[PDB]
Amino acid sequence: NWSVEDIVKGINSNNLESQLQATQAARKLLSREKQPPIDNIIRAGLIPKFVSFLGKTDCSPIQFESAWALTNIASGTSEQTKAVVDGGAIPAFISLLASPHAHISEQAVWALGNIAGDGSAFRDLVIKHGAIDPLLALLAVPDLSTLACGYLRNLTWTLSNLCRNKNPAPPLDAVEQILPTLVRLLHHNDPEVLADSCWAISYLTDGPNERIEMVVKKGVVPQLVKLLGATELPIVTPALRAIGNIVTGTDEQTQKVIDAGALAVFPSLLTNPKTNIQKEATWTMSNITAGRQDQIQQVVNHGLVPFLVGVLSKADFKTQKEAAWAITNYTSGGTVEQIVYLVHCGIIEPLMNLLSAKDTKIIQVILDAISNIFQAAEKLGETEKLSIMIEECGGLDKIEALQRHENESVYKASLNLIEKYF
Amino acid sequence: MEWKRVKG
Repeated sequence: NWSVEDIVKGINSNNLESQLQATQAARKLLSREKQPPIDNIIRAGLIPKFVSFLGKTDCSPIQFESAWALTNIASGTSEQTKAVVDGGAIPAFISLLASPHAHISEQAVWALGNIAGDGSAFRDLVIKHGAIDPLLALLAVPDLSTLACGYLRNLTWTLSNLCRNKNPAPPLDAVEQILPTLVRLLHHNDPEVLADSCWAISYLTDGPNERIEMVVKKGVVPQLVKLLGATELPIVTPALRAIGNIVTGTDEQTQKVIDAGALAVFPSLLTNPKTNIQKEATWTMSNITAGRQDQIQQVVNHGLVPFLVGVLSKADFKTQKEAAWAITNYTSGGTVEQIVYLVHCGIIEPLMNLLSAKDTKIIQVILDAISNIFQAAEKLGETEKLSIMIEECGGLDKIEALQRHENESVYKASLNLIEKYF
Repeated sequence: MEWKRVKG
């Protein structure tokens, strides 16, 4: 590898070919795994020279080498991405999207994804400079399979970064412009394209119900449910996040997920050996059980209540916390018969066992659930049958103890339970 | 999903 001193000497020469060789040397230096000297390159003042090389239509190799050098600077810290932006790189890269050389266009796609991926402001600045139209034009072919696989993956990734980040979320008009191309990529037979399109949809559904509706209205929920069943974990993870985001919305949006067949996948998701999949599947279930009684009934009919008992009984603690939420939502919204059924599937003992957790929130959530179940037992006149039952698995003792507990609503709710029913 | 990517 050249020294930065020698790179500067070549780039400052009055010889395009010497400048090209020094830019290639910079690209290779910036491409090394252990500790590329990005800040030294920036301090040498080389970004403005790279940016001017982007505009050299008559010398496509130096366009490519400087684009690659800038991509690797823009892939670093936010301060390093800012330095690239501050050199004027955004409009220069957008101009290269139309290049007849596919490797240059791809480099510009990559660079704009790094810049937009830095955060909301640079994302929106890339959009204001007009990146979306020429990016989408690169996919305006009748069959995506004629594109080079790596080229297509790069485009999908950059589009997903334009859908990414919040406060603010991407402009509504930009989302509507990008969404039809995302729908297409969601049906493309490449695992990495599918994964990144799912990530893009996961970003677009992470927000208010109006944002969810823009996605749901494009009809993608059945495809997301299909991708929930993929064997590739990199596909299932964002597809599940997208589905979980959608069921934070209205009852009608939640119903489209159920109508699409999503509940049939949850026996596997709720026992998945990847901890994060189990956690997000249980979180998703907790928002479905927060729904209407007929939606709780579909959870019942699909045999998913035993699986909720399972995750409550044994899972990573954060997953068990989501299961507690699922149970409190179920018993808050459910009919008496639905709550009786929950008790018949064995919810009481694992609920009580979690009262030993040193976590105030889950104790509150569980106490709420227990009160909800007693209210159903009152309507049936069977409060004592439930009391004896809490007693027999050791639940009374753990409720007694929380009378002596720091947090106020805990001992409040704990006290009331023992008074009224014990 | 990776937020930024180095081309090696």
